[PDB]
Amino acid sequence: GKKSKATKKRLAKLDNQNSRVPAWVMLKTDRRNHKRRHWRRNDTDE
Amino acid sequence: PVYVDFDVPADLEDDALEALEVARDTGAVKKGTNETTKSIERGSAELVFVAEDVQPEEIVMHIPELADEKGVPFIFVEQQDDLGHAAGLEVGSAAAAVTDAGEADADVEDIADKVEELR
Amino acid sequence: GRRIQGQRRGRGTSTFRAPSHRYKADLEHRKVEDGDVIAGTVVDIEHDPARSAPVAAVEFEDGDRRLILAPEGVGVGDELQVGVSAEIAPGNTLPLAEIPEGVPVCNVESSPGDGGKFARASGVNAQLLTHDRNVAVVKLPSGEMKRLDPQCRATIGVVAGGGRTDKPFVKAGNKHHKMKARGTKWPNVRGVAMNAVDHPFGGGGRQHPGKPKSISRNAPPGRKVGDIASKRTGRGG
Amino acid sequence: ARSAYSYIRDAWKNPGDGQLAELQWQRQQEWRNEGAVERIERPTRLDKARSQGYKAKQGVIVARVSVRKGSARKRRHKAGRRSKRQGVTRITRRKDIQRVAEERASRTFPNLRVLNSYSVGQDGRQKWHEVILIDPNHPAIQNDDDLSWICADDQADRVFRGLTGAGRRNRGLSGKGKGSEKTRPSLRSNGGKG
RNA sequence: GCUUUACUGCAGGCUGUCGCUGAGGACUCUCACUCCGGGAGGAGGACACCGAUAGCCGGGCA
RNA sequence: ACUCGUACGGUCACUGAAUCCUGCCCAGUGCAGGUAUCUGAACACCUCGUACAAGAGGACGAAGGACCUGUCAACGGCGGG
RNA sequence: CGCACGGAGGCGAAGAACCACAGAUUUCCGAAUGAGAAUCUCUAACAAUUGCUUCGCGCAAUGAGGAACCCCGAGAACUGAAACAUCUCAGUAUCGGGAGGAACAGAAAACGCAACGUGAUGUCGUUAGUAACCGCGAGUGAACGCGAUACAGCCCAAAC
Ligand SMILES: [Cl-]
Ligand SMILES: [Cl-]
Ligand SMILES: [Cl-]
Ligand SMILES: [K+]
Ligand SMILES: [Mg+2]
Ligand SMILES: [Mg+2]
Ligand SMILES: [Mg+2]
Ligand SMILES: [Mg+2]
Ligand SMILES: [Mg+2]
Ligand SMILES: [Mg+2]
Ligand SMILES: [Mg+2]
Ligand SMILES: [Mg+2]
Ligand SMILES: [Mg+2]
Ligand SMILES: [Mg+2]
Ligand SMILES: [Mg+2]
Ligand SMILES: [Mg+2]
Ligand SMILES: [Mg+2]
Ligand SMILES: [Mg+2]
Ligand SMILES: [Mg+2]
Ligand SMILES: [Mg+2]
Ligand SMILES: [Mg+2]
Ligand SMILES: [Mg+2]
Ligand SMILES: [Mg+2]
Ligand code: NA
Ligand code: NA
Ligand code: NA
Ligand code: NA
Ligand code: NA
Ligand code: NA
Ligand code: NA
Ligand code: NA
Ligand code: NA
Ligand code: NA
Ligand code: NA
Ligand SMILES: [Sr+2]
Ligand SMILES: [Sr+2]
Ligand SMILES: [Sr+2]
Ligand SMILES: [Sr+2]
Ligand SMILES: [Sr+2]
Ligand SMILES: [Sr+2]
Ligand SMILES: [Sr+2]
Ligand SMILES: [Sr+2]
Ligand SMILES: [Sr+2]
Repeated sequence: GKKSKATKKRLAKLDNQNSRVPAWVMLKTDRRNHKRRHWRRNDTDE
Repeated sequence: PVYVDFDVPADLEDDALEALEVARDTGAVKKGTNETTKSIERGSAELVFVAEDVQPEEIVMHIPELADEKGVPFIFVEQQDDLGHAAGLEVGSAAAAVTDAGEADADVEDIADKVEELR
Repeated sequence: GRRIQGQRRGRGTSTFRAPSHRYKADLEHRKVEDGDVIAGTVVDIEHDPARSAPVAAVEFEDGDRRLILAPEGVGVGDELQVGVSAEIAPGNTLPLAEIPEGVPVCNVESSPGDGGKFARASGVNAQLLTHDRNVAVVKLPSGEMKRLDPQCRATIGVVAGGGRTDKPFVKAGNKHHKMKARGTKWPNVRGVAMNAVDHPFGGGGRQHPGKPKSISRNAPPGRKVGDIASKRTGRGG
Repeated sequence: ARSAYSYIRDAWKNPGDGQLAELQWQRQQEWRNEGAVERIERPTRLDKARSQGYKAKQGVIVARVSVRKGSARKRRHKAGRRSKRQGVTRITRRKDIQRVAEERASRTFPNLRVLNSYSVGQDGRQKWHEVILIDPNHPAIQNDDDLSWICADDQADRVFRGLTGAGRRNRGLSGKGKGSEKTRPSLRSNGGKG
């Protein structure tokens, strides 16, 4: 499949949203990424 | 067209519009269909003018039959804007009436006679 | 029930439509003002996918390349004239008034100047019989005496491709190919072989129609099937 | 004395008699070849137009609208309906042809507001109505002490809400007493029983 | 769901009548209206179409 | 839509290659044609009625029906004595 | 120095943080309006429909949104009737169009406790399950008046 520029920006964003909650937020809140999406297990849009 | 039963020659019309221009500057004239109709009814009309290009034909439709039962003579003008200019207006007029002529009484009398002969 | 096949037809879907995009030309007569000085040379003889009969490619004096309905015997190089005082040769188009009685004619017009309606199929012809100042009686291929206007144009001679109906199709595949070029859904499943829901003749334990086949003219679409307003049926009597 | 207007009025009392009979036979031939909504410079019935609110001013528009004759153009039920609700032919709409005309006119002119309308005849298959429309944005109207009421925000799309005289008459609002129990103040307030 | 000479109705077809619609129980005409023609013009014509109503048929459909 | 189509067409049905053939029946039902006569709605028209209206009756009478004819490769039938 | 209690660092007496009002900025798609397009792209843009008009997009209008309410149109069936067709469910559900901060209505061709009477319109209480409707079955169902709320009356067309 051939992706467009906008489709690429969205996929790019979804990949960034897939990073873990930083180590410092755990210490600041004194103690979970609920939007964890896998390439196989989960499904994106379009 | 529906109210027109006779075609008035260009020469007779030229005479008629010339007589109307001197009728305002000496005597008195009525401008507009409402003021023409009231003159025929009040009897104070000597010669009534009516345009041929009136759309809708309803506005002026009554003048030929009303003048016949009131003895008032009438004449047809081809264009609307020419009758307005002749009555002394920037706009046009569907109908004009001569309420007592002035220094044109001899001309108006002959125009009324030229039309009666044309039926 | 469900709408019958004849009702699905009128909706004009892909299945019931003719492959118009694959059709060559709408064979109409040339529009001349008056006179006769319009003649052309036959450049090519082509196959028309629409009627299975051949069609002639002609180039006129004024440089107009248009396809025309081909009569029998017309070939490449031949000259055909179109107009009022045209030569009474096979393949020329001139009004019914100018064409002599007892001469086979094709591509006859209904209303003068329409381009031809009658006698256009393979090998058929209309026969011109009686003349008047008002009417020209033309006997159409069905054997019907059609009273026409003398100003209606017509091409002289029978239509080409005659005797097509003489040789059988032999196999279903040949019918398949012919039908894929026309505006017809093929094959035909008998109503008597369908379910009650699908056709008035459907249903039962054995295949037979429900009521008699001869239906009234006033019957609604969905019920008008079988023998439509038959004056009689059968061969005998 | 009689006005010139009173003669146009008296002529339209019988549109099948006299000079008007010939005028309609001629005009309708041109009208049948015109559109659905045709803007016209001057009204065919001056008396009626002026009576309804028309002024020969800027921002006062008149348009002739032709709508088809007869009952409802209704589709037959494609689902189960009891005998009562199985009708197609004898059903008529609850809005008169005059109102369908006024609406078609106001849609052709999305900036203008319907003032009124009047009948200008019919042939065997269609009816003609001329609609007086007003420009609420033109200062020639915003300063008119007779027509400035139509410039108010609450008069926006007035024909579609039945605020026209033809609207109010069709809504059964004519009578102030007996027979108007289910019509006033609105059909909707009375549970749609008007 | 399906059938029919089940009950009741609804589309649809045929037919009369009224409107469009005009001039001079049979007839002529042309100007509305329809169609053909690029146009000139031609065919048809107060009929047909359309709106309305009436009678008949009407498991096609509810 | 059929249709860039026009009866050697294409619509609607039945039977189901070739070969030998395909009898008899039109009373019922269906379709179609005809019809002196009978029957056949509304509008208009005439009578009564009502200062008008409701309403009652008459006159004329379309399709349809009655009646007659055609038709079974139309539904179907081809027995008892 | 947000939610958010970390680390590093920073800002604040030049009065920061914070709050109120006002203003600046305010990408792209979006009624989406130069044209096209799954939020991008291609070569000056009120696209489209209108009014006015210097007849030039010059000046303007419309479009779409909003919890429900409001107004104008389209309009079921399950159900009830112990079946069911009129009736009922119900002018309900749902659909089309449209306005406002509220809508609609509204100054009598009214009422008709018939009078020597009332006096624009909504709404509330009542009149009343009354009158009226109805396979006169099941069911359906007002109004005038009265007591309140609040009150407010005017403009054209034509005559001249
Ligand atoms: Cl074939
Ligand atoms: Cl409006
Ligand atoms: Cl009172
Ligand atoms: K029901
Ligand atoms: Mg990564
Ligand atoms: Mg052709
Ligand atoms: Mg064959
Ligand atoms: Mg095919
Ligand atoms: Mg088969
Ligand atoms: Mg089967
Ligand atoms: Mg069936
Ligand atoms: Mg079999
Ligand atoms: Mg069989
Ligand atoms: Mg039910
Ligand atoms: Mg309310
Ligand atoms: Mg045409
Ligand atoms: Mg059934
Ligand atoms: Mg078999
Ligand atoms: Mg764009
Ligand atoms: Mg029940
Ligand atoms: Mg009961
Ligand atoms: Mg009720
Ligand atoms: Mg009351
Ligand atoms: Na996946
Ligand atoms: Na508008
Ligand atoms: Na009602
Ligand atoms: Na079932
Ligand atoms: Na028989
Ligand atoms: Na902002
Ligand atoms: Na704009
Ligand atoms: Na402009
Ligand atoms: Na029950
Ligand atoms: Na049941
Ligand atoms: Na009932
Ligand atoms: Sr998977
Ligand atoms: Sr002018
Ligand atoms: Sr053509
Ligand atoms: Sr043709
Ligand atoms: Sr069967
Ligand atoms: Sr036989
Ligand atoms: Sr608006
Ligand atoms: Sr028979
Ligand atoms: Sr008061």
